[PDB]
Amino acid sequence: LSPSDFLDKLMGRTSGYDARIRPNFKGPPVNVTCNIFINSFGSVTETTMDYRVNIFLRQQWNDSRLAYSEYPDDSLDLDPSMLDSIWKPDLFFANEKGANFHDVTTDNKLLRISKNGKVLYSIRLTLTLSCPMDLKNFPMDVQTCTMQLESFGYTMNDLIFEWLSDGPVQVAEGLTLPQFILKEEKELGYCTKHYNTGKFTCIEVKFHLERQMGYYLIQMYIPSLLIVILSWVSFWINMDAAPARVALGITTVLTMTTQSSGSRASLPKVSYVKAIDIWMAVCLLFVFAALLEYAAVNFVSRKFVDRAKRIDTISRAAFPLAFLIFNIFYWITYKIIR
Amino acid sequence: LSPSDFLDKLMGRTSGYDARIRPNFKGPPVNVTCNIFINSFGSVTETTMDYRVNIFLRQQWNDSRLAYSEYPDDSLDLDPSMLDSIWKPDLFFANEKGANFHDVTTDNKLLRISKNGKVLYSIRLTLTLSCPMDLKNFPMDVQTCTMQLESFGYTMNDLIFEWLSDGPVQVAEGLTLPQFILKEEKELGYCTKHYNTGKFTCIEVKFHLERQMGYYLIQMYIPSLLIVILSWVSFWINMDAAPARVALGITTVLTMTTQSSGSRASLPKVSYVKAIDIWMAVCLLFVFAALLEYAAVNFVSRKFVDRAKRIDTISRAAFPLAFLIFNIFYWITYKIIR
Amino acid sequence: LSPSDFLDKLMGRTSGYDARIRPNFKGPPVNVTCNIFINSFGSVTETTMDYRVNIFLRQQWNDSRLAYSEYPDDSLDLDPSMLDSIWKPDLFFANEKGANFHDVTTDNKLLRISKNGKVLYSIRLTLTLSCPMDLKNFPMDVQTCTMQLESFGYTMNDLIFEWLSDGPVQVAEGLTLPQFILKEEKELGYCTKHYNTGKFTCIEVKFHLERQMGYYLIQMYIPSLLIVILSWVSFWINMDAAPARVALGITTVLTMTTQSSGSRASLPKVSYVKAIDIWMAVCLLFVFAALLEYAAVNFVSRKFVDRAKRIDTISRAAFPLAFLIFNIFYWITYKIIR
Amino acid sequence: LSPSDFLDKLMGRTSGYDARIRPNFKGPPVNVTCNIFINSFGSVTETTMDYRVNIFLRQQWNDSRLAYSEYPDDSLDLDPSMLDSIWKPDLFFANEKGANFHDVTTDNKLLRISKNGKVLYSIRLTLTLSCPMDLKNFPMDVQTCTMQLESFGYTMNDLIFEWLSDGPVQVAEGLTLPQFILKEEKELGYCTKHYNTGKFTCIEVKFHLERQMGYYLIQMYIPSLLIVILSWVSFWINMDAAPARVALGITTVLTMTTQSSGSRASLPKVSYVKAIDIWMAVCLLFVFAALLEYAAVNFVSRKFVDRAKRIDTISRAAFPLAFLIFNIFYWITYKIIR
Amino acid sequence: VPANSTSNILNRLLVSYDPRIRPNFKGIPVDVVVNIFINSFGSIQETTMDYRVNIFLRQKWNDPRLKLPSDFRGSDALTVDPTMYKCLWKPDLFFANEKSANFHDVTQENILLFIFRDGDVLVSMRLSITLSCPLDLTLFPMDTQRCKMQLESFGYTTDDLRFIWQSGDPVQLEKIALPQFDIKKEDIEYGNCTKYYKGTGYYTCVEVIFTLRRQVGFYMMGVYAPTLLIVVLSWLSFWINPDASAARVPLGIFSVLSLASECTTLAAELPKVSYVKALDVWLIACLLFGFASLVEYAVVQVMLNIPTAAKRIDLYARALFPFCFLFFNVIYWSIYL
Ligand SMILES: *[C@@H]1O[C@H](CO)[C@@H](O)[C@H](O)[C@H]1NC(C)=O
Ligand SMILES: *[C@@H]1O[C@H](CO)[C@@H](O)[C@H](O)[C@H]1NC(C)=O
Ligand SMILES: *[C@@H]1O[C@H](CO)[C@@H](O)[C@H](O)[C@H]1NC(C)=O
Ligand SMILES: *[C@@H]1O[C@H](CO)[C@@H](O)[C@H](O)[C@H]1NC(C)=O
Ligand SMILES: *[C@@H]1O[C@H](CO)[C@@H](O)[C@H](O)[C@H]1NC(C)=O
Ligand SMILES: *[C@@H]1O[C@H](CO)[C@@H](O)[C@H](O)[C@H]1NC(C)=O
Ligand SMILES: *[C@@H]1O[C@H](CO)[C@@H](O)[C@H](O)[C@H]1NC(C)=O
Ligand SMILES: *[C@@H]1O[C@H](CO)[C@@H](O)[C@H](O)[C@H]1NC(C)=O
Ligand SMILES: *[C@@H]1O[C@H](CO)[C@@H](O)[C@H](O)[C@H]1NC(C)=O
Repeated sequence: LSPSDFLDKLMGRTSGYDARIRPNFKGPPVNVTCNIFINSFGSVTETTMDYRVNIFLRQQWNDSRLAYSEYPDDSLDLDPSMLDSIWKPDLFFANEKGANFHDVTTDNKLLRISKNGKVLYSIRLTLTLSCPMDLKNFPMDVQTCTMQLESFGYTMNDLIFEWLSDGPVQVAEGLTLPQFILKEEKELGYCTKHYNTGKFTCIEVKFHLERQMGYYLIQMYIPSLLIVILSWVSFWINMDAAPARVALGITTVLTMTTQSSGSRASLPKVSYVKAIDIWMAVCLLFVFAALLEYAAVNFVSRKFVDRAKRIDTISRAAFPLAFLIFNIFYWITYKIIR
Repeated sequence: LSPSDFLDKLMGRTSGYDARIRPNFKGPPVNVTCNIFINSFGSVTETTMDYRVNIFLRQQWNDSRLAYSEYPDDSLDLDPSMLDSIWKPDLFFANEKGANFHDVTTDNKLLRISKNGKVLYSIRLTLTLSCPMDLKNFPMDVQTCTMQLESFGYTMNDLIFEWLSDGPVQVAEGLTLPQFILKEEKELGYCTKHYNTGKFTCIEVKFHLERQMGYYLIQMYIPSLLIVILSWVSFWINMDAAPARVALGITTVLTMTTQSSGSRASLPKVSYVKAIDIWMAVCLLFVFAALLEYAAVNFVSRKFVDRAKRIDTISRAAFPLAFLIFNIFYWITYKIIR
Repeated sequence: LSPSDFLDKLMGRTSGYDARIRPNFKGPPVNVTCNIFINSFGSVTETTMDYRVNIFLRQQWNDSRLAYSEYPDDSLDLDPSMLDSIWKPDLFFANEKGANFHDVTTDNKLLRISKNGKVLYSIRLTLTLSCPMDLKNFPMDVQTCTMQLESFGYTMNDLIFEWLSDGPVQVAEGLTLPQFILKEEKELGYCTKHYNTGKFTCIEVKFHLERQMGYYLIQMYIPSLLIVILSWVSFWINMDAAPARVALGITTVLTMTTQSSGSRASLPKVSYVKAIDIWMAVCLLFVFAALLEYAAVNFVSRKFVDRAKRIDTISRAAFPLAFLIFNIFYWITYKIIR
Repeated sequence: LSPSDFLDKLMGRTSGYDARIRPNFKGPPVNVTCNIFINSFGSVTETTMDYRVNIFLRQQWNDSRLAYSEYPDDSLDLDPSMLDSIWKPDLFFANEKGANFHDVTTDNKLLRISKNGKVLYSIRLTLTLSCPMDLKNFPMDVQTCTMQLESFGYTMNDLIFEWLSDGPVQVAEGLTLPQFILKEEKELGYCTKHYNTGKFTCIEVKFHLERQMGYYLIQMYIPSLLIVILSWVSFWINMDAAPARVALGITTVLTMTTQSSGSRASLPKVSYVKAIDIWMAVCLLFVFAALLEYAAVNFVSRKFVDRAKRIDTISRAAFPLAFLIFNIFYWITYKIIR
Repeated sequence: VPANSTSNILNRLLVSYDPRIRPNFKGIPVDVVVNIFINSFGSIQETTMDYRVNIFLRQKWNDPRLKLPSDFRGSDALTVDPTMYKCLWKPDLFFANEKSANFHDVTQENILLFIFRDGDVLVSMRLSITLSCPLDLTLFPMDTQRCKMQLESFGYTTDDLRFIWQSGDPVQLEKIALPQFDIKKEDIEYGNCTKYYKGTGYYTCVEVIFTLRRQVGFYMMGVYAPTLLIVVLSWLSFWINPDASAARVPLGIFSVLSLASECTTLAAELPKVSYVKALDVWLIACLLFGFASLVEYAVVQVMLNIPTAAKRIDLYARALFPFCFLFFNVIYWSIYL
């Protein structure tokens, strides 16, 4: 009668239940229809190659030992602290770096039970998962950050995970990201890892993260354009102002180097070229070419005024054109192809 | 009586109390009248999008099992160590990133029981809550950081939260924030989240944080203005000082770029533009136009000197005027729209 | 008689002691004579507004349930592990952010009992307390960082704290702070906070932290003085060399701005102005006025040439005088008046 | 007899051993011979004034209740899990800021026992000890960072520490430090702290750390030397080339200031001067005096140009001489004296 | 016979099992086999000299007290609820070159526990340890470091406990990717060190030595090519006419200052070390080259007070600076390949 004695007879001390034994011992495996509801997605640090999530994990399985008839209500809810007495499928995130629960006023968990023995195990988790990034096209990098569920103590012969059919993964209505644009497309794959000790099940969900061009543009693409335009207008200045144009080119080169160094500093040390670095290098080369143009002018000067002016105007009318066709190539290969 | 025996007969092993059971089981839900008392508010960092608070949470409810008559004292206080044996309603802060209690010389909890069974469970806490911010108008941003109280294990049919009528949210006498001006208008709303499982209750309080413009002003709006004034004084100089004016405009562009870079690096990457970014870029364009005007002067130098000086005077008379009207427009549209 | 059986009769299961009950229940409150022995003091960061301590906290109270006669030795020292069995008064530091014990080879504690029952419970701690600062005069500030020893569960009706008469607060022989010069006069007061739940007692101590000016001086004030003297020496040169003087003043302005930005970024964000900011702004204005002086010289020059020479002389002979009177005013009103 | 029964009879529940009571209760004190084995030394951050270590803290003593006759094996090793059931002497590191064990696959400890009862308790640790530094002679500093073992609960009448006769402190063959050079001479003495509670014992060991100047040299002494050499070469240039020497001196002063700011910032904010600051300031003054010399030249010139050439020659001949005698003074009195 | 009876009569306080006593007490030592699995590798911070690895530490031994009898044939192996790993005997084991090691408990202690018929045991436990490997940076951007992971024992001597690697395939790692370095799956050298701590006795230890071959990509892109551009700009400075006196010194000056700033940045990105780094060699060489351009202009100016001498100086410089720089670059790469 009393819920106290009821639980003591169902799974408590006087029940006979043994959490150290999985259901259907010496029998078929357990199917765990897992689903999650993300709550906070962010902290995507390209330097550490991680992304933090706070998820209301859920794990539903069917163990017959919890079949009852005293209480007629199908769905039943119990105290989280009732959890250490029943079985739980061993579950970890193979791509985790720093993970923890959340305990504030209680252990944030949920134990729900049905009349047919089916169970529901919802627990809160904060995961500093690890997704390696591809930065060949850095500002327009459509990445695929993963979340690899998997079993540790049990194998695929005794424990089989599998996503939920309808609405397996959800997100909070009202979410947003500062740098990225999370997509509704979320592919579901079976990693099903295999070690030497045994065959272990494993689930994976792949989030698509497209980095948007706003900040990187306004911070690194426009300043360099202005710097190269300064190096350009340095053309129309007279041919006798050597300190003028040389200091101009020097300052442009210095600020370009600092800009590129900062861009790299915000990112991890990587060998393969990054589009942003291509842009930094090409603009640096443009300002260096302007400096070399003035140097050629001053070398030809020592009637040479005519040839020097011809060079100056040819450059002032060509360099913009070449820079523009190059900008076309760059944006059309990094926004369309890649 | 031996008050130890009183406690043991009220809730101890001999009483018959089952903390694993919510009060009024299989009956009406529970009404938890929650209220808090803040003690520390700060660490508002837009880079991580969080603010750290210290609160004296409180949870008053009515459990019909803790009604007694032996001791006449209406309001009774007890030892926290016994607080673990009584029912504690589940509760978490959904928008939290990292939480923790504060145990120093004991566990910082409180238990106060009335005669009719009413309870008070006051506990200290520390929450690194999360509040997304809109920096479209950053130095004048009026943000709304929230605190979503909510239950996890129990549904809204078995656990209902709600603020207290009088004195629901308090603050410490003498509180003050470095960069912000906290307000006394604290909205109270019903988030009442609804996941797939069921209707989970949720309480939310919204703080309004009006950023003060002092530091950002004195650090970005004053020096940039001085730089623009340098680019201006580059006008009254005569043409013979070509290197003077070119180096001047160049250095001004450099320092403007560095100012923008730092101001944005101290803040998170975001696509949408920020007023401070507007000022950075527009002062950059101003010094750029000053340098370009000098270049046009030196080019027209090749009778010509008359028109060159005319252009110089026209620029010296106009550019400050355009900058002034723009300064007006900007401060008006970013202190009137707010 | 035997020590094991003695402790068991005193507070063990054989005794009858209940740690869940304060002494003198349903009677007068407990008078706790709390005194602390600091061991380390530092980590004063204006960024987070905290300071880290390491104290041998001590709490002496008189409970009559621990009066023994088997051993005539008055003072008795026991095993820390026996602490949990006796009563303890709840306590916390209201102005703390992170607090931890020090468990190394044991739980660092002390338990010394006398014959009358006068208990002594010394515990080790490390506290990241909080003390908001007034930086209206930053390098020459006289701050007051505090430590609010206060109870949480028990009210002023059942637990009353009070400092010790002689030697309540000590300091380790040989202490010293890197940036500050701690004082020996430590003000003691009663905070005695009153929340809505009840009247919770609270004890306060106020530390006078006087910041010394050595570093800030040699790192910010002297460089700025040299920059302004650079702007000064920009005077003796003739007028025919524009690029020299203009580049000089430009670079002085820029390095002054960079110095001020760095200094402020080494400190928290604040609306009001800091003395260091006053000095930065004044030196900036001085170099800017040197540049404006050169500009007015160039204008007056293009017999006004003697006029420009007189301007240069008047500047070179007055600017240092104005700077000296300003230095006098600044230092005398920030070292005497404040 | 049986090993399990043997343990249960010696120190287990059925033995009769009381861990809460030190050996020789109400008798002569306990002599603890402590010795350590350092394993990883480093992380000496001058900003926090601490050095992190990792030691196999060992503690021997003699308690007669642990004498047996069934096992003739003199040295008997046991299971760490059995450690929690015997007596352990209270111990802590007074100069510690943050400490922790290392629990991996077990809680790393050791319990060895002799026939006479002599115990050995080897445990692993990781201590971020604190040593206040004297940076008056900063790059050549010879710092003495301590490790203060000490008791907290038991007085010097019930617990006495004392270093091991021979081989009290060891180091791992193959150890090395990046910044410092640990010595083999390690002082070993008593500190014997004395609080108001009583006379507590103490053991302190002091490592003499001698910083090596490679990094600081190659990073600050060579570049600043190059800067002053630039300010020197500015001499041989002709006098009519104002912008050359002016901009050169300017940029030299600016880079000197930048370097000195970086140096001062890498270390804590300290009042007393640091030799590195002496060097930065004197090099700054050298280049500033070179610029002042150029200015005096330009003032004297406008056969005053002959006197200007004389001044330039006198400067080119005297600057290196004075810089060299100062270099002598500096190195001789900061390396040979200290 | 239910399974609860099996687990009970096998390992619990309800049966005659004592975990505080290793197998073969006062007899033959324990031969512990071991085998690692590198799941994640990276987060190397040369400033602190550490590298983070998330692994599965597998260790199998023989415990005769655990003996699944032939009474039942359920399997030759057997898997048990991880919560029993704390009941039976676990061998003392610690990574010595460790600074921070934490388990990974999420929804359960991430622990395996197999058992066999003859008594063989196998336990795997996830770990994320922050080891330490003293780096050799005499040649930094091309170094070949050897970061190690030496298991050990603390509460058991070599006379009772004994570690040995797995005969075949002890370490494993699949699709491993690091941004900077590149592991060699073949150079996985492992051996014994058999620590001998004074005062206690001989203790066992088995070490893995990962050979990390850093690549020169990011550095070539960030510190090399910019300085090369700076130096060729310093060269360019020569082609200007010496009559300027203000259009030729700024190039060298700002080149010197930019190289000094690069040196500052590199020293602030890396740990402070006494010995010299090849990167600093290259950088100081480029700095001296800029300084040489500047003193070349100076010698020209002195020779200007003359035209033939100035032309000779400038031409000899334009022809000497690049050749010497190229010879230096050749020798530098041929030395620090
Ligand atoms: C688990 O699912 C498999 C197939 O997916 C099935 O063969 C097995 O019977 C299931 N286990 C149960 C129902 O306990
Ligand atoms: C558990 O019982 C339900 C009852 O219909 C059944 O549908 C389901 O297949 C069983 N197993 C699992 C894993 O849900
Ligand atoms: C709790 O409040 C709800 C209304 O929200 C209602 O069920 C009733 O007023 C309360 N039920 C109790 C106290 O059982
Ligand atoms: C508790 O009981 C009182 C009646 O004594 C009732 O009015 C109240 O709604 C109940 N619940 C709470 C939370 O007070
Ligand atoms: C404890 O006993 C002493 C004995 O003189 C008395 O003075 C004191 O008031 C009592 N209470 C406390 C809290 O010390
Ligand atoms: C505690 O102190 C209060 C005054 O602070 C006094 O009224 C009361 O009698 C004291 N109780 C004791 C010493 O037990
Ligand atoms: C501990 O050492 C002291 C040294 O003064 C000695 O007097 C005492 O007898 C010793 N106690 C022992 C060995 O139990
Ligand atoms: C313990 O017993 C040994 C037996 O020789 C004796 O030498 C020693 O002094 C005693 N005390 C200690 C601390 O070792
Ligand atoms: C490991 O190496 C040590 C040192 O040579 C040796 O004593 C030990 O026997 C070796 N291990 C095995 C299994 O041979």
